[PDB]
Amino acid sequence: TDSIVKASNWRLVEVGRVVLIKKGQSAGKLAAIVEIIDQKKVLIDGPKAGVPRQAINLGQVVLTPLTFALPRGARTATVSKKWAAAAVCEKWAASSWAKKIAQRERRAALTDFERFQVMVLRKQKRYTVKKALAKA
Amino acid sequence: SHRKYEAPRHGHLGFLPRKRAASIRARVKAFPKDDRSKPVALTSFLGYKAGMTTIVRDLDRPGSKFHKREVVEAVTVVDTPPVVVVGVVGYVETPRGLRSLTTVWAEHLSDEVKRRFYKNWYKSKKKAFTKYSAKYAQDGAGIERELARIKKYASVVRVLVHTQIRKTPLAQKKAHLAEIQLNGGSISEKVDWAREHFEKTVAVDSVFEQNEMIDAIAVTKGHGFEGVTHRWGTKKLPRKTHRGLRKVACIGAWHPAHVMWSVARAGQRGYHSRTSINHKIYRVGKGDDE
Amino acid sequence: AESHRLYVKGKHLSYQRSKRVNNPNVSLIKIEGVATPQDAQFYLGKRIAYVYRASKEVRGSKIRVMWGKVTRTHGNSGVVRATFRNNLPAKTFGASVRIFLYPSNI
Amino acid sequence: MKYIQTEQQIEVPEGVTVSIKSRIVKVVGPRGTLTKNLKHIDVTFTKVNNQLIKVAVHNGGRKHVAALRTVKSLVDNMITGVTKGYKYKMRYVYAHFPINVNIVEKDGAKFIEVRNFLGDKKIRNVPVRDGVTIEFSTNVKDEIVLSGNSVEDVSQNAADLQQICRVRNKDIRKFLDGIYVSHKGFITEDL
Amino acid sequence: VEPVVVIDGKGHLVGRLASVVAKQLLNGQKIVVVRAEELNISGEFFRNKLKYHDFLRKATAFNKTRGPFHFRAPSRIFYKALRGMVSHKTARGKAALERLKVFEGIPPPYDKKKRVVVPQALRVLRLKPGRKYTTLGKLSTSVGWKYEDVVAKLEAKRKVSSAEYYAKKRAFTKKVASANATAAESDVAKQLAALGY
Amino acid sequence: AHFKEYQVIGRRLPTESVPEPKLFRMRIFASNEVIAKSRYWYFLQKLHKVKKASGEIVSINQINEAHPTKVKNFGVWVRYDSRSGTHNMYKEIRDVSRVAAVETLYQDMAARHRARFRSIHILKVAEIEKTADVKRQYVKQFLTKDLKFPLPHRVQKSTKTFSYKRPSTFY
RNA sequence: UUUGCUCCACACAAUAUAGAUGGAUACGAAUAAGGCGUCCUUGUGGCGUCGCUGAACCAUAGCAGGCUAGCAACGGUGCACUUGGCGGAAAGGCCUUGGGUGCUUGCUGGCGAAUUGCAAUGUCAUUUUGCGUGGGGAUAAAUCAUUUGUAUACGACUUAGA
RNA sequence: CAGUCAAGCGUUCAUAGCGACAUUGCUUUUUGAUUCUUCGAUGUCGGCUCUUCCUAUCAUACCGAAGCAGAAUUCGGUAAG
RNA sequence: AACUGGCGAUGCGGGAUGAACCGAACGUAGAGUUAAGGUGCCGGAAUACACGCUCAUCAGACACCACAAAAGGUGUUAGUU
Repeated sequence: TDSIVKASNWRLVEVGRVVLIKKGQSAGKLAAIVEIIDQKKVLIDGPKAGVPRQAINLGQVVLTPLTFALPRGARTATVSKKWAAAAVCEKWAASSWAKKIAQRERRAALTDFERFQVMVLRKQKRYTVKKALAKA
Repeated sequence: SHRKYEAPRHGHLGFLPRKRAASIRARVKAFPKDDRSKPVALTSFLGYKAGMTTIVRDLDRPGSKFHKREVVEAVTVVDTPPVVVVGVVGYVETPRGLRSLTTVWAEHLSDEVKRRFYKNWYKSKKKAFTKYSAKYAQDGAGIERELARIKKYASVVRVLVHTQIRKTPLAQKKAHLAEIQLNGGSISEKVDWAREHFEKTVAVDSVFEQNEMIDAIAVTKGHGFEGVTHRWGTKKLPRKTHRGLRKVACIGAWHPAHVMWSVARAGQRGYHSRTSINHKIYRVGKGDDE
Repeated sequence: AESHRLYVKGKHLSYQRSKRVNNPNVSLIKIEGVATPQDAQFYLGKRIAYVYRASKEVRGSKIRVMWGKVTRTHGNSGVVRATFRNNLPAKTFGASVRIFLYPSNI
Repeated sequence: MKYIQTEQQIEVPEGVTVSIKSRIVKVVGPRGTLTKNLKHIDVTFTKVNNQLIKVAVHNGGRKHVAALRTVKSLVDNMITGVTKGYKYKMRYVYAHFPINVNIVEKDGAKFIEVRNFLGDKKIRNVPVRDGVTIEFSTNVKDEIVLSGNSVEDVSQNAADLQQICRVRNKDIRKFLDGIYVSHKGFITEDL
Repeated sequence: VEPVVVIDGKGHLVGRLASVVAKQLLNGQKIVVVRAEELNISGEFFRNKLKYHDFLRKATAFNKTRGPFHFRAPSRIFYKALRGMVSHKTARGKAALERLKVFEGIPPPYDKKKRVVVPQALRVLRLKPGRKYTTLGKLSTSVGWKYEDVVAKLEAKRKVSSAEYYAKKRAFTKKVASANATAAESDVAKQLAALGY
Repeated sequence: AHFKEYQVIGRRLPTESVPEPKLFRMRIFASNEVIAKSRYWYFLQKLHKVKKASGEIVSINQINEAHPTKVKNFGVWVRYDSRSGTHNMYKEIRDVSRVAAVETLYQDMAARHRARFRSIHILKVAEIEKTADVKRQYVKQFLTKDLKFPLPHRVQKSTKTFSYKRPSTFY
């Protein structure tokens, strides 16, 4: 029959790989790996998101599943052009990871009145759901 | 500087401390390893050492100069009237060892075996296992439950037995109570055996067969406080020794500035618990037999 | 609700000390929920109470309170320095203190 | 130096299948099934076309790129034992005392028993592992054939025979007696 | 922060976990450690076995019953490691060790409760891949601990019961989700989503 | 610290016998300006008959990388003192600026030869841009065409001591 | 030897808490791999999706939470009975059938709060013990002294003794 | 007491076993050098007795090497049970 | 013996412990800042951020200082011709 091997693929770091900056001035913005200096550092650029073009550690950035075509060492203008054409920011915001970040920000930015409103709506939804549980 | 001449150390450090045993009756520190295939069997019996005598037997050793020749041998006689089964114990294994979860006793207990639980027996109301006997007298009112607990748990089962001190010619009237591990079958089978043998008397021939190699566990003879010369067999100091000769001369070096545990000192000799192995059963004789 | 607490929980870790000398005048407090000085800055100047119970009643209560204040931040890990009107008894190392939200600046 | 990527392409014969979970490798072929655990190597696998599998190490040191080719050869060994089989031929060497080697079955275990090695009353008993078959090779004097799929088991049984036929207290350069592996080949060579 | 914190000792490096737990106990946290037979030490088994044998060689010469008491169980090994990091001769250290509890496997008081981990002490996160390590149960058996089989048997029993519990929990969760699918996506769910939850 | 490259131009003190000396220049990688001047006088004392008292410094100017956001190959010729003798060596780095190339060279020499700052002379740093001039394998490894690699065994640093799920090292 | 002793409940009184202030909220194994759904050739399978922290989840509105009413609401939840089990590793806890009663913030109401005066932990959780009350339950031994001698310097120890 | 080098010895063959001319060390058990403690006193030689420890292992266990055919030996390893 | 600085005659912080080393010399207190030394836990203070090297069946781990050498090793790293 057919041999099977688990694919075992995990977020290659390469030219055009979209990363999420974890620490520093950016700390939460998207960038593209423009060049790979070393196993531990890459030239990234974030022109649309506001990350300056810079050499960073792979530790400081989190590789995202996204990836768009990009010539190696392309300038900031070319990176921005290809990023806008591929609409990387939109397909990032569509993800459940970006949506989780946004939800976290919103829950943190809630006020005390909005927390009370969350409590009231939570009670209503709990009542209806716990009723549907027994009725279904 | 070193010892001038080498000699082996006096005594065995594995039989330490040379203190009085915790009781007259020496317990089985470990029972034979369990095999489920074998039938349920007692792994021990209790006897009373009566004395020694002599036997003459034809030795059969193919290669000894005394092959097929009469040899005289010292023997020990242990009076072993049948021991009564009263109760059983179940041991559940835990990451801290075997732990007894319950002990179920028999319906009726012998007067000697309750004398065991008493100290001032004559000035006593003999209230012992009376409420347990009341708990008894039905099919499984509170006894089948304990047996089922021992069956569901308690990977190790031991039966409580006692000796017939009244049969044995001593003056004690106080039976010796002990446990014997049942080393065959399943835990359920062992509990079945114990239930069947409740208040039943087991004879020594059922457990021990002739030409067996058994172990004797007993407390050796007491000899009170003893000096080092006899307690450890150290060399006696020369005749012209001031302040005594049945002593150990150097009981330690200057450093470490302490007497070591391995230096021989005077104290109690005898009355130690001992387990001596590989004694051959020469005869299992019946009492009801001239 | 069944939750009435209006304070943050904190632990009295130890006194201000070097290796072999302590200073009972200044205590170190770990506010539970804070792991950095930048987040401990919110609690600068807030009141702290060590609330204990004694078997003897003094002024109508069997509960006694020692009051204090968060003075500054201590270390890199969100621990702060606190000073009390009476030094904490030193049996209360790892005991619970109440960091109130007053005096407030929100 | 931390080589960025080292990869070896293992070839899979058309008659066998390889099932590689996390690090359990199972080779299935006409001769049977052979499994091996490899959770001690920290390597990666990638199937290509059911006939090539790429073994890879990323950012490995020297001692890691060594183990990569080691596991490559080990998987080729499983495949070769599952296609062609492994056959080890041992000869008996004896100056005066004839070595007498037979098979006994104690409780169904197929022990190999050696007697009269240098003419001693001792019996040299060796066990036989799983999947190992012993044939007393006719057409050639004093030959024993150990055959199987697991080359590790076959070669380790042969090594047991060799290490049980040791000579002690003697000049082993003159007392050349023993059972020595003379052939390490495939069962179905030149099929 | 919590009344009692129960740590799954499996996969934890013994020294890192003991440092963490000692700091917590001194800070005033009650801690229970389970699966101490599954704790890890970096370095080969022979290396750590030699280390324990160097430990065993130390005993008060004139009376071994006074000397260092070399405990064998993995839980007692972890406790010794932690007692080294707590100033145990003062009343404060005695109180911290009174707050600590450590077991082999998971006893009944804790197999029914949540168990946590300490990522700064976990072997998978901390040790460089390829480094050899030992398991405290294996080392304890090698140095004379007598209950590896009992612990493993009871651990298998507890794991079977817990896997049945997890299957039941998944069944209940799937049923509540499927039944409240209708009550979901309602107006209240829309408001909660727009307001964050 | 963060090394900067300085051009330091100094000369001998002008004399009435002959004014306006030959006005030598050097490129010096140093933490700041005081250290830059000190290293300039060190190397000038090694080369010509001059010292700080006998000469003066006419210019110090920190030099920037022409394009500090582009990846280039840097061949660095160094000489250094071991515990036994003096050796010339040649290494190379992938970096975006000469200052970072020199800083990572200093870390490299410290890690691989225990060579401290005092016992290292940066003979030359040459920006090589073409392949087949990169001689070291640990650089030609990353000049591979269309290079892509993963980062297996991701370790995520947590802020809280206790975690409530077992971790994953997936990336 | 005037209510000695054990268990349950609560008129009180007392000494203190290594330190309650909503919740210790349970798969296992792996990590160069997994979790959850779905499909089947039920396997080391195909497909989808998730993670990148618990910033979660549950619980959370009412005099420290009052008194009264209504409305698709027969669902949540506390107490107290009963029912069927499960749990021996240190189980002493976890589920479950059914009958009462209280609340319900699921939605809409009516009344009360003050004055502790501008904060003072502002007293609400127990760990034990004592003294009593009302409902049950059973009516011992040990030691000394004498004896013993399988024991013993003395204690201690085998033993016996209405 | 143990190493490094290797001119030679070993019928040839430096290194089976040795090993000169040189050189590097370890030890504090069989000597000095010093004068820090003790001269309001630490009882000194040796033996006897007894315990324990070290290993640089004489014997015993199991091994590797030889100018080890066997026998007996010799050189080493783990080893102080 | 020479110059200086110290201990004696001097506490305090550090070197775990020390008469001399490091820091710094001292009235009784308070706040802040640091020195030498440190920041896993003991223990106040980052299981900080970087780049490497190392795996030791006697690892190594901080000056005075509480030791180690010659000679070797396709262990592994870098480098020269």
